[PDB]
Amino acid sequence: DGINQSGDKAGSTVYSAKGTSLEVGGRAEARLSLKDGKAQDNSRVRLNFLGKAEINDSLYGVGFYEGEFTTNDQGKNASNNSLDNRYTYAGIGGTYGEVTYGKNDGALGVITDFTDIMSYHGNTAAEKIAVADRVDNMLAYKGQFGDLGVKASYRFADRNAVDAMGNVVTETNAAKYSDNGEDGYSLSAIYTFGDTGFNVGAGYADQDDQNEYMLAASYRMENLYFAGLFTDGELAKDVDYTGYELAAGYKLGQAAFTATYNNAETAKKTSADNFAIDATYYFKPNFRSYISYQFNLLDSASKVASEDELAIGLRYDF
Amino acid sequence: DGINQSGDKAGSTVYSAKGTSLEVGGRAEARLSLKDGKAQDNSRVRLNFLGKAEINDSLYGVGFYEGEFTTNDQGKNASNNSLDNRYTYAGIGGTYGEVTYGKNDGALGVITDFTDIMSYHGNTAAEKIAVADRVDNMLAYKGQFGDLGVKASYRFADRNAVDAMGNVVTETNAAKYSDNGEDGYSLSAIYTFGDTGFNVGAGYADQDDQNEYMLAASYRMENLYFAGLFTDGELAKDVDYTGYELAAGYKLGQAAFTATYNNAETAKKTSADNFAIDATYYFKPNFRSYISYQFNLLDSDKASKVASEDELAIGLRYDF
Amino acid sequence: DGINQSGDKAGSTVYSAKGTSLEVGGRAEARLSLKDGKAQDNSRVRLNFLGKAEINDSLYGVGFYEGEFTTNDQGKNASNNSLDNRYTYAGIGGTYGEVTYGKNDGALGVITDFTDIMSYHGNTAAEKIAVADRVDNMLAYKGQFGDLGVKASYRFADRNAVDAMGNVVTETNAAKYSDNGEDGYSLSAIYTFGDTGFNVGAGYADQDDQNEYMLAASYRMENLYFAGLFTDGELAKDVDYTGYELAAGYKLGQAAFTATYNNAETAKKTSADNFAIDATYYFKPNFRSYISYQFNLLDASKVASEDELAIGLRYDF
Repeated sequence: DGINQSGDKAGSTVYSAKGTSLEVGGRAEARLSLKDGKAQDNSRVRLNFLGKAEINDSLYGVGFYEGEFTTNDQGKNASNNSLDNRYTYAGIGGTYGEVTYGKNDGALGVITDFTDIMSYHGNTAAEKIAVADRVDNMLAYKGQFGDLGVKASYRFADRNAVDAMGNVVTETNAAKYSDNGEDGYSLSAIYTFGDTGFNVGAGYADQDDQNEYMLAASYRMENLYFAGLFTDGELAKDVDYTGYELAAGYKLGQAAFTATYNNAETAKKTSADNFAIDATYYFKPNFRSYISYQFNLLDSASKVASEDELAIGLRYDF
Repeated sequence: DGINQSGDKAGSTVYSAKGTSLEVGGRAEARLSLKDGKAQDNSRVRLNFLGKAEINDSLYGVGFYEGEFTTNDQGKNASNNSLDNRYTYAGIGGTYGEVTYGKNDGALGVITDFTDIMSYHGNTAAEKIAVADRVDNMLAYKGQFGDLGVKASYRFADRNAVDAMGNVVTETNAAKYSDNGEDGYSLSAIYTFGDTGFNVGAGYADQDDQNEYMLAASYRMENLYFAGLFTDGELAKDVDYTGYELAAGYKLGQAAFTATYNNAETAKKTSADNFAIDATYYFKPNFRSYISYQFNLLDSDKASKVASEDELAIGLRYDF
Repeated sequence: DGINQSGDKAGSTVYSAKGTSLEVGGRAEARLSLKDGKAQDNSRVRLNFLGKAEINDSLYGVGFYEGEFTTNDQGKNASNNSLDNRYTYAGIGGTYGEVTYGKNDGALGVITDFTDIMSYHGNTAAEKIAVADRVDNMLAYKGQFGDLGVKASYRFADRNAVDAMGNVVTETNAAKYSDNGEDGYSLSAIYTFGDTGFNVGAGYADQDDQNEYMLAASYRMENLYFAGLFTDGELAKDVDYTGYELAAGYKLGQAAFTATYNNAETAKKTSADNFAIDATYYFKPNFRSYISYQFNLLDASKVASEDELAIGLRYDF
């Protein structure tokens, strides 16, 4: 929402009665991708259901689901069984923040959000490890204390069943329970400096052989926005990752224009090097069109890995 | 909707404010199929979500999703992951019609609608190629100007990633992008002769090695409906297709009765020859029952025993 | 679902006009399972849609869908295509009860509901064969006539297409239609004894080489509840199954406390032996938390005998 143009918007209230509400939201987002003059339909629908029940003025319960649905006809009127259950959680919140269990966001998304401002492109050099991103078996916390926003998460290792040598098997055939070692945590903080338009952010995450930190800053004036983000860590034992993003935005009437630069290195070789620009027209707050171009600055990476991309989108938010 | 009894009904408005509306629709449709005395559960649920944002009095935006959900227990309380994302589109519309991108109908369904009036059977001799039917990677247009309805669609070929010999592979193993050559288009027009009861329609489509035209006409007056449909084309290199449908319908009170004859030939051999009849009772606009029988006129001189079998269907349909 | 805590609650009316209504229901149910100190995310969402069209005072139609959605990331932000279409039916009801076709409950769940009162655990020694449980290609009936509740179902065998030697093949290759022999039926009765707080229940089912009956009784009085359930039958040719279950419940304010003993024997070997206890707190009718512990008394693999702690938070849509 807002400057994070690709993010979900709040849904429509379909039931409300007695501090209890049901909001149905999501989107129908038509997306045409053009690479080497060849089209791919990257359209997606999301459907989401957010229930909130006020328990008292200090406390509320929440439930949330979101699914994403796509097609891949390849030229036939095919049956398309493409579903991703993006979110499945319940939680409790109040004046001291909100805590959930189930698949939900970890702490670093609101840091990557400093530079993730484009309708389609961008966010290519800010890889989030699972516990920092969105993942199940996870306790997720968010709170806002004046000008300070904090998020945190803690993921449990997933239970599995193993034989007497440690091979993973069906429970019926197992000798004992073990786990996959995929416990982890994430933490972030954002400080908004009053009404100045200046925000800073930082965070960290760790999960088995993966770890990272992030630093960001942004400055918002009346119709202009600037931001930078830095990520550094390991994606595996002896696989370094470092990424940098810059973002700029300008708003003119109902239109928003953005540009980003994204550069990442994986194992000390460049893995992303993108300059992208876009334009997004808001007819209404829930109906928009956009056009975006990614200059892919990798070159002879493979031919396919170095191709530029044009994207054209029409987005309706439920 | 309406005379196209198997089609969706408009949904229920659940939200309407600030120039935005949300309609939730779909169906829960219980369907027992009996062939050679043997029962198959053909029940299906649809759920759909239609969003409309009024921009000004001659402009609006739309978003639409429809999913179909079924079971196939085969005698066990099974876990059933059966989903078909039937429609996923967004569009912009207004005085000059509506255009969408994403999986949506092409132009010929409104032509097949002339004879596709039964609750379960019919529509067996009017095959639509993908771009004419419903398919993704497609821009789809529809407009109604007085008594003239027009539709058009254009589908792009799908990009793929290939190796040095053109075999489709993952993007990491690929030498280059290519495409599948599945571009195409469709077009149609329907003229409704105001209150006379007469309608005429035609259309055309073309996609890769397939093409077809359709012609149709109908008469509706005072609870009676008659129609005919002709389709002719090619479904592949060296595979002609010609189909004929006739339809008649009668509405009495809350009941609707229909009959269709459908005859198709594929590569100059009869591939469908069906006479079907049905009765549908509308308890309420969104709750109905029906019974239907298809007399399959194919026989052992032209088709296998299974391909030649008749079908009884019994349904109960609730529309959300 | 009242005392049957793990069951669905009625949904929220999003549309209502002229005796036609649409309810959107379901849950978002966060569930952490801990065994031998190791955690599993058993969280689930349900989404459901119930349409009802009053036709007259004594007649209505219904349509229902429910899906269940889960994740299994295993430590990655995975794409999760996990969907179970639990219910897909339409029906007609009124004075003489309600009849449906499409995937819906058979007759025995209202009997297992005598002791299936826990938030998470319980219902481990009351196996229901498909026709008695929930399955498609089935006609389902329910009706209440004063203090007598009845349910019944009949399942057709599923048609298939076979070659000339009986092997299942695709229709285009087939010689004839056949079926898989999965026809079956179920029946059950519950009698409420007037104003006494006592109910008794019985039912039975049969489907191919599986059959069973169940007997149950319950007492409900003044924030307390007790019940028993017995199940006996066959899960396959020469494969016996016997189960029993005891349950107790106590309600104090917004809190409900339950305990169950469940013991089942499959082919004359103990296959479930569980004592569970829990506590559920209803903050609001549609938001609850719970905690539950299952003492697994089997000691036969180490894994098969492990206890479980569950913690839940449940939002009902």
